[PDB]
Amino acid sequence: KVFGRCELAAAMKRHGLDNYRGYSLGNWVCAAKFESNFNTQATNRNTDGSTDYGILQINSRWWCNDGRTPGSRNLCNIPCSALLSSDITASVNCAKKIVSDGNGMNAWVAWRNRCKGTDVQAWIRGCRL
Ligand SMILES: [Cl-]
Ligand SMILES: [Cl-]
Ligand SMILES: [Cl-]
Repeated sequence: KVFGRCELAAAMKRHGLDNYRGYSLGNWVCAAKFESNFNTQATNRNTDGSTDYGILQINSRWWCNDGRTPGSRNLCNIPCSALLSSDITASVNCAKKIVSDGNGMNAWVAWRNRCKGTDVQAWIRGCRL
C-alpha cells in the first residue's frame, strides 16, 4: 500500500507513534517519506546481506527474521514480511522498540541525514489529525 501523507500521519497517530520517545509526528512521517516514499512494500538489500523492510525500512540484521541474514537477531519477534503489510501495526510496534534502543531516531540514517533539524512539522501541515 502506498499511503498518502496525511493518511500515514493519521495511522501513525492512531498507533501511538505521535511524540513517542519525544519524536513528533512530523519526524516519523519525514522518516517514512525518505525511507520508503510511504510504500509499505518497499524492500532494499544492504551490502552486509541484510534487508530493510516496509514503510520505515526496518533492518533484518537486528529487528526481524527473514531466514537469509546470517548471524542476525529478531528483536521485534516478527517475520520481516509482517513489515510489508497494508496494516502498519507491526512496523509501528517494532519502530517503538528501535527508537528506544539508545540512539533515538538516529537509528534511521535517512532521518539523521534528511529530517533531523529540519522543519518536520511541514510533513503534517494541513492534516486533519
Ligand atoms: Cl511535527
Ligand atoms: Cl536469518
Ligand atoms: Cl541518507
